[PDB]
Amino acid sequence: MIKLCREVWIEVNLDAVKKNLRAIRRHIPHKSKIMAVVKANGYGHGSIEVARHALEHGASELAVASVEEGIVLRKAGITAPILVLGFTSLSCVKKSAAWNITLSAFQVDWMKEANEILEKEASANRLAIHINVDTGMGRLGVRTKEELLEVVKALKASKFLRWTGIFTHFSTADEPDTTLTKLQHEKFISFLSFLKKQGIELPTVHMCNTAAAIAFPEFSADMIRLGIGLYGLYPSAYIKQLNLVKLEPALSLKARIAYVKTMRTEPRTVSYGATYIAEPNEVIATLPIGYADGYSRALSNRGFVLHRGKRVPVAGRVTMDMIMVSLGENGEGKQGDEVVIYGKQKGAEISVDEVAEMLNTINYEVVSTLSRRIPRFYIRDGEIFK
Amino acid sequence: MIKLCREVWIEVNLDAVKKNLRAIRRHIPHKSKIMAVVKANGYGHGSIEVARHALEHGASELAVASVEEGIVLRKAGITAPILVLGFTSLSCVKKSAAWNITLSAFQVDWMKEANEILEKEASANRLAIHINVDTGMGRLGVRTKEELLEVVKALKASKFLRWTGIFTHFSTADEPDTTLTKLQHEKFISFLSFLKKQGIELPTVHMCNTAAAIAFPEFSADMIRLGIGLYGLYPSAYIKQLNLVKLEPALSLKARIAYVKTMRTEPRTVSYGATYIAEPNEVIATLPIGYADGYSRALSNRGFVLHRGKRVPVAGRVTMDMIMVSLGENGEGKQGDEVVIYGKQKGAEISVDEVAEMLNTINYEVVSTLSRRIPRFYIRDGEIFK
Ligand SMILES: [Cl-]
Ligand SMILES: [Cl-]
Repeated sequence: MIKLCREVWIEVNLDAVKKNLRAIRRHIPHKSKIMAVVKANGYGHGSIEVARHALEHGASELAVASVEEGIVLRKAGITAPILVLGFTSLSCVKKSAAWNITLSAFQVDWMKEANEILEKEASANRLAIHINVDTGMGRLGVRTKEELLEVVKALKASKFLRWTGIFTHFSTADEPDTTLTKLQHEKFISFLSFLKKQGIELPTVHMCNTAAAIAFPEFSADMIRLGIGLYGLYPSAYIKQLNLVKLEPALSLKARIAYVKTMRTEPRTVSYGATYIAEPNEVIATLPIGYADGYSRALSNRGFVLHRGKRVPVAGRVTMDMIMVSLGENGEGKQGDEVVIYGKQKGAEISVDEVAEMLNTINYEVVSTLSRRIPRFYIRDGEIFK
Repeated sequence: MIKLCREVWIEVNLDAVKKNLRAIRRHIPHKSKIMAVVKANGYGHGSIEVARHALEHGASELAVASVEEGIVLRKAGITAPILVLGFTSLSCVKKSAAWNITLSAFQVDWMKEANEILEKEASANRLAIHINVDTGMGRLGVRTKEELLEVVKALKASKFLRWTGIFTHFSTADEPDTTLTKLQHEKFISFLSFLKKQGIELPTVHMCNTAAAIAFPEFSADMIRLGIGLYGLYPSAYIKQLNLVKLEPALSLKARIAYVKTMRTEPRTVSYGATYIAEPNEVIATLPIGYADGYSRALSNRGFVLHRGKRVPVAGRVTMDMIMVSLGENGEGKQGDEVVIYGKQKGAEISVDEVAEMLNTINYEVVSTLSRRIPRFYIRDGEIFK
């Protein structure tokens, strides 16, 4: 089946991914395209297999966080457009042009220098650019009518750059008060009809995320950027309760019990600090997962795992590579039983939203901090591979 | 200097690992050897280059968490003995013997079947084994003197195995109260005099971690296991106060500013949730690090970084790949300045132990969860190389 030295692993279900994409294609306008976002190692799911699969079932472009995340995808064989969403240093202009990665930019002075660099180095390829406008997120991008017009001018004079898009980003589209999201929208559509009254023609316009596409599908324009909804999770509990789109979660996490024993011999202290003392006939089972894997130390004396269809609790402090759980008085368990940490087993479930509520964070962070020393296995059409 | 597309990195100082080993060699009995623990990517510092340095300046053997972590070491040329501290499935018994890796064991059936596997293949390699004795931590190991003699007898009746050590683990050796450390020792020692009064010769014996080698060096026996002290960090505030040994921290985390602007136009909101609203002459700067890199979301509106030798605060919510900081009304700075996240700058310092207190955990978790998409650079004799 699954043969490992240290027995812990992840399963990603690609039949779920393809379903999530169908649901979204069917909600937004027929005219708009889809940009699959696979940065941070596919939100901790694996970037190569998910993008391969998303391009064959509805998406047409991809988005990452850095030039290095994009080069990984070109090396796997992918030929689609790749856009970089953060800031790229001028010292990577020649390399971005060589691998044909699309860059974000928003300053007059960055534009001219990236043009002279490619002018001296012979030429070869032209570097493609998307312009970022800041309408209220306050992170990256240009902020006035007058400033934007200067950038479009410096870009149109540049013979080695090529203009293929313009976008914005909503900071509160997952919240039930829609005031600030409509603010950003008017600011944006106004900036670009100013451009029009100058006789300037526009490329691809994108602005929606998962929450915007579900909640305001009339903002879809040319393209949307689908991220968290690709992996089967909702942006907020608010957006889930709307009940407009049904998604299925793709990831789960599993291990195998490594040792079982009865605590009838003194002393009966468990794990560091001796914060837990067992009873003479309690059964303690040891498991191969720790906080260096991403299972938070905050969960000691507090969390659950699923064994044989039931929740059993964590006993003592979490350690770097191992946790102990209590099977109770006279137990019932054997070396090699399968244990579910996130996901489903028989009747029961422990979901990623539940763990994130317990730790006062969001599902976004619970998945994308799963270590890479854990091996990932993919399910497609019922069968397993890697 | 450094040249990166996304501008964030780690520096590890090997001159400082060297001084740490010296300091520990001085304080323990000159008869005992040192085994260096590099499991979990070398507590987040990188396993390869730290192991090489250690083996060159005082260590004799290594410890890791699993057979996979040991194969990355042999692939870079390291020929020293390597012990696996966790449980290894019978699946990998033949693999362990080919790469010459040492495994822990404490069961009679596991020895029988491990010996069988290598018999049925002839096999010219004998697999080395260390026996784990549980005297008080109840994680793994054997518990009574009766059943440790069956395991000793079985291992001996095994022509394809080889005994090369016997060990235990102190569960509270970094606390003011010494009651339990005294007792585990008493038990472990009487299990050994029990054995010796049987005709049996004993191999290498070890029981000490960083904490117990500082406070109880009369426990050093044949060998110690140096883990956290190697990277320059104290197991507890109580062990540090005893002021018996001097340590120097080995790791820093830095980045470069990607954009800067004055918040003149409206709206002046910053980041997701609009939880921070700027002033019209306030300066706001953007950094390339986030919670998928390992910088906890819990530091939203609460953490600091060092710019030009001063503490600036995080502004608004932490996001997946970027943070935002405030420089004040008319603050000075430009695109490209250097900032320190963990470490020292001009006169100031933000220490790993301070960040750990903010989040109610320990320095072990902070360092060993820094992601692998962040590059590490090494400093030896005051200069650079990756
Ligand atoms: Cl942005
Ligand atoms: Cl142990």
